[PDB]
Amino acid sequence: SAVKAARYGKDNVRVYKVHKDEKTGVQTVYEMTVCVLLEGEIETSYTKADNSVIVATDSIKNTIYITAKQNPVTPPELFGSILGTHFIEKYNHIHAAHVNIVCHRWTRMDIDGKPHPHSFIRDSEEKRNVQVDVVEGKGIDIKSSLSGLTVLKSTNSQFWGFLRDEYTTLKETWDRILSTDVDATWQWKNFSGLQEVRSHVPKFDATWATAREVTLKTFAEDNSASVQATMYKMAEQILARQQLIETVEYSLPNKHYFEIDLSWHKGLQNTGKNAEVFAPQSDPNGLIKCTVGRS
Amino acid sequence: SAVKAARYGKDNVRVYKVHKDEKTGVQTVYEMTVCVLLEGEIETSYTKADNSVIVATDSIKNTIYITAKQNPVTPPELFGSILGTHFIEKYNHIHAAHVNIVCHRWTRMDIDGKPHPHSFIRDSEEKRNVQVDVVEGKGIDIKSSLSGLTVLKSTNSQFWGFLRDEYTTLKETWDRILSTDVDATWQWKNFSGLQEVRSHVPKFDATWATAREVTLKTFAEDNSASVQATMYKMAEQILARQQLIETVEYSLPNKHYFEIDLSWHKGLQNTGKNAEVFAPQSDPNGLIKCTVGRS
Amino acid sequence: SAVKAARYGKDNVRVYKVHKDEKTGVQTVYEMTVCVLLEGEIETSYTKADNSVIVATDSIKNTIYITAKQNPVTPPELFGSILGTHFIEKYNHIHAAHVNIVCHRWTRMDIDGKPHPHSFIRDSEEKRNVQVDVVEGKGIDIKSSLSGLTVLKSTNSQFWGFLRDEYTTLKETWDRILSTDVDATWQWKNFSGLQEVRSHVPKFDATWATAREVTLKTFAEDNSASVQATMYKMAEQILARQQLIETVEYSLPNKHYFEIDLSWHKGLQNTGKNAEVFAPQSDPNGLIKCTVGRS
Amino acid sequence: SAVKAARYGKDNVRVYKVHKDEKTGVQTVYEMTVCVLLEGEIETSYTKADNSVIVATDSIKNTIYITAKQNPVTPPELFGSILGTHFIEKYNHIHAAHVNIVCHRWTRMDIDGKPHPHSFIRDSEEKRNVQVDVVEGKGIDIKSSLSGLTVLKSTNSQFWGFLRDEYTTLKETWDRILSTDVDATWQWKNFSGLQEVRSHVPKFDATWATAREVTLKTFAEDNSASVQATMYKMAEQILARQQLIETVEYSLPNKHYFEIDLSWHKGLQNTGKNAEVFAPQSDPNGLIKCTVGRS
Ligand SMILES: O=c1[nH]c(=O)c2nc(O)[nH]c2[nH]1
Ligand SMILES: O=c1[nH]c(=O)c2nc(O)[nH]c2[nH]1
Ligand SMILES: O=c1[nH]c(=O)c2nc(O)[nH]c2[nH]1
Ligand SMILES: O=c1[nH]c(=O)c2nc(O)[nH]c2[nH]1
Ligand SMILES: [Cl-]
Ligand SMILES: [Cl-]
Ligand SMILES: [Cl-]
Ligand SMILES: [Cl-]
Ligand code: NA
Ligand code: NA
Ligand code: NA
Ligand code: NA
Repeated sequence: SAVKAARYGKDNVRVYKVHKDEKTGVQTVYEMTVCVLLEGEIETSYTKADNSVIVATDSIKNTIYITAKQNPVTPPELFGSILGTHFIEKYNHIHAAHVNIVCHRWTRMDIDGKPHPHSFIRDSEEKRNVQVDVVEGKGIDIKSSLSGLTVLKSTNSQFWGFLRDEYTTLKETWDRILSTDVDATWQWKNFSGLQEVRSHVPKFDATWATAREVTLKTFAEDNSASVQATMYKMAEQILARQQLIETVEYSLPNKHYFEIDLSWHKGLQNTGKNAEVFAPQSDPNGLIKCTVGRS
Repeated sequence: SAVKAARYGKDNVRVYKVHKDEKTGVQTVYEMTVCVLLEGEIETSYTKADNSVIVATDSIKNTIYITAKQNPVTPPELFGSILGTHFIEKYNHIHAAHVNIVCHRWTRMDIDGKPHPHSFIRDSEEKRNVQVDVVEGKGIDIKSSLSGLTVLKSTNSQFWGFLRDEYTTLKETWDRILSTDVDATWQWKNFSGLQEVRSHVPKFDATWATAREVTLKTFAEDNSASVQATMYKMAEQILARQQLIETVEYSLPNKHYFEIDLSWHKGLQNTGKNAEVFAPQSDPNGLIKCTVGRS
Repeated sequence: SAVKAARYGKDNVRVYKVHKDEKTGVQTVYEMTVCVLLEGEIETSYTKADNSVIVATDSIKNTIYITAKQNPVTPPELFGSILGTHFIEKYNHIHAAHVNIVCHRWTRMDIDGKPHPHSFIRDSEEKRNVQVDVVEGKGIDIKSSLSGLTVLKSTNSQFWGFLRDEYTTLKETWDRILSTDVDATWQWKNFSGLQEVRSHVPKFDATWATAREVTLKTFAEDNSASVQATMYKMAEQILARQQLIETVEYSLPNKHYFEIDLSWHKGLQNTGKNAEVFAPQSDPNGLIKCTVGRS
Repeated sequence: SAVKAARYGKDNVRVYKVHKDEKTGVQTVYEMTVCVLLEGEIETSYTKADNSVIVATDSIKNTIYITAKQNPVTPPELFGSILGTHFIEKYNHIHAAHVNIVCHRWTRMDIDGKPHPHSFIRDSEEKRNVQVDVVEGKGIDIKSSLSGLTVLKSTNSQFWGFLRDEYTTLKETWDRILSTDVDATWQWKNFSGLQEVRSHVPKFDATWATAREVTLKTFAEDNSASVQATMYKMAEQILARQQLIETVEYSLPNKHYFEIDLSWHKGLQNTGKNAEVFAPQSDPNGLIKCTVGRS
């Protein structure tokens, strides 16, 4: 036998950083969870008990903290690029660094209508993430995403005209609930290295904001023919608004809310136009995916 | 042997309800998870296989839906009181109904600075809950709460002057991070029945808002001597602002953020006044509780 | 206002301990999660910022480790009693210690039909727990439990003869699936102190084993009239087999498995006597409870 | 823009099936969670609101139940192959079906030393899984796995000789705890279709058993130089014992257990050879991966 692929590192590294403005007293906090996995000429650690090729995962952890101390942690695309570049430059035999960052929300509190200088709220479990793959000789590949954005619309979703055969029981509808947890990813053009990533830094926060805004507005305003049709509209708009993105991918569950027929009880009418009370279904769920690129 | 206590019912009943304003087109959604457990002259179901005394848990589920269809589901204190009253009135042999409701957030979306008529976001996993105990001949006992309100302040928390002995390693501090998940409960005066609950309906949303506002403002503004001292201030203010509450209870974890000494690496200074990068600790956690009443 | 109740301490303290037999080489591992909350003359920490009365929660954590180092961690009833006694004896002003222990399974592996001296498997998420309340002047109150014991029987469960009215849709059945997650608690006679707890040490593991065995055998063998009737049989047997228990409490979800009518598809018969494929329901669930004592 | 990739279907479909032997009375249960995602000439559902190409996800759900009713659900490699083949054969325009199955444990209970005919226990959260990709014109690709197999050894793990530089603080060790959650995958040779899968049916359960046995024995017996070295030994043995496997992949967290220095308290010795009480660390964790193939 032989090693065909290998990577190793430290996962689930929780990191907080604070910035304190001396002049104003305003503090700003950042919290993330980081994973770094390395690849390179490491196969002998597996095949021959050769630990000399292993940068210890404990040392990878230390390096995450040190890097956070000495560099910006925002935008996460930048932090991940700095961190991954460090490993492939520092260690001759390490040839790729795969950096995943989950950013947690700490939104500044408003108290009596004024932003508070040092108090924050987790206003959502929605995350902003990056996957940064730094590959020696092949630049930096970045996938940015938002996930855990949970939404519901109570009308202006439809689903009719689907295939009907002997496996089909679903009734056509022209008015249903639609609820999902949005997972949206935008894949950047390959960057040649850290200098190029740094040259585009403002685009990272701007493109996250665009993706989020397009997602919410399109969800809210599209009289949806299907999850498929609505998500495609989101992707096409994001591509039209950032030329440095190559593809946009959505993965959307259809979190079903079922009508409840109560007519067996005193003729109570709770279906169709009279539907008021529904049963949210925990499982199963539709799962709809697509990757959209440029024509 | 003999039955000393018994209760039974249906848990984890997910319920959605929509209201549609015909004139304006504005829709409003409510989602909760409901548990109803009944007590009464039911011991023979346990001791003699006497199912005649059992209102089936499936029927309890049906009744939750029917009640939601025919009554307001908001405020949850009211819905729970209506629901619990139903069981003790409908069934001679059922003498108590214990209703727990967890309310999930569906906050109306703003799109282009305008509230959208039928689109919503789960803007937090924070919950609003009630426990409503309807006991035949003994009125209605209501505990209202908020939970899962996750906050962090980056300074203006202290902890010094605690007991120091041979088990103590903790260093005194005059400047630390404080983060918690707030669980706050206000216990209402006993209500004589449904009429009295209904007579106080506006106070339920108003008192939830007061509790939340006091919690956030006190957290943000108190230069905290301890979790103990800060939570007491919250409780005393809530009692002062709603005379129909008898007690306020807080349960607060101290979700620790530890400094990271990096001085072993090139003399990097990251402790005390120089602390920027911290290690959030998943466990263990302090857990601080108190119940405050009127003197 | 005034403090009506208060307790505080450290939660979620993970603890592992190993025993190494020098002669045989056999190692044995224990892992638990511990919570200790203290009560006493501590109100001024809440009302006056008086930290002098606070045994720091960090120190409580240290004390858990130290106590585990110097004493047996098994049975958990004993460890919790030692730990709680320490706090009320060491600190004049601390008058109660509430110790919760969750014990995690590390079952010795068999390799090639032989017990391995130092390798273990988590063979279940089933837990063994204790709640030990040590109250100065009032002895030691112990509740022992097993939880997370997940079982299913595919027949020999029935449910008929329940109340039927205008809220009832459930069909009577003489053959259904029954599945639950067992949470069973046995409450010991008050012990006067540590000496008395120690005098009964062998009874703790023996009574846990009895409770588990009775639960499994009764579940498997009872042609169940209801969850109520079956759980009562379990409780009565446990009381009959340990005189030092005062009560036994069960809390059992009825984790429903629904038939699926497939007759709309080519007349396929999958209900009643022909039921083969079922839909496990995540929610809602029946929840059935009782506390049984001696007549 | 244009669709570059798309798939859709139903996730989180819970399925139970019972087999009842009429002669013996012995019943046997199977429970799984199924996901089916389809690909094909479906792009117009995304780009033109063309639902005519959509086999409804509700219909996919129905089809899972129907298929389970009319075919074996074990081994999961077979069920997934039957299910995926159905979709690509039934629907001209569907060209791939991706079937994921998670199998849940229901192990027959022993009562008084005898296997019970219809009572079962969830004896572990360990799962057995398959990913079956049925691609029209390109056969059936199967990845089998076990996951959630949680183990610990208390000695006979080492880690020394790793790279040491200015980022390194980790001390070399010749005796540490090693604990992990095993995720192991074996990738089968491409099968030409259902007939070929069926021809190898006994190999599926046999190879799962081999993988599990090799994992446990190697974990228990290897005086481990690193997670890397130990996992490689497991993979090489599995490849040597099933020629129809092409690769074996492991993904192993290193779930750290840290020593606790207690020497600050009365000189208590709890490190090195005296280490008895440890602090299990929830995060971060090492994460070690490799894919092994034939030389
Ligand atoms: O938007 C939807 N897309 C689908 O593919 C689908 N299939 C259903 O059964 N419902 C659905 N709703
Ligand atoms: O606010 C705090 N209260 C406490 O009781 C405590 N104990 C610590 O170790 N830290 C603490 N911080
Ligand atoms: O064992 C059962 N006990 C109950 O109280 C019950 N109620 C149902 O609807 N099903 C039930 N099954
Ligand atoms: O088995 C191990 N492999 C590693 O790569 C590693 N790195 C550490 O810091 N510890 C480790 N233990
Ligand atoms: Cl769907
Ligand atoms: Cl604390
Ligand atoms: Cl039930
Ligand atoms: Cl590691
Ligand atoms: Na390199
Ligand atoms: Na009554
Ligand atoms: Na005392
Ligand atoms: Na096809």
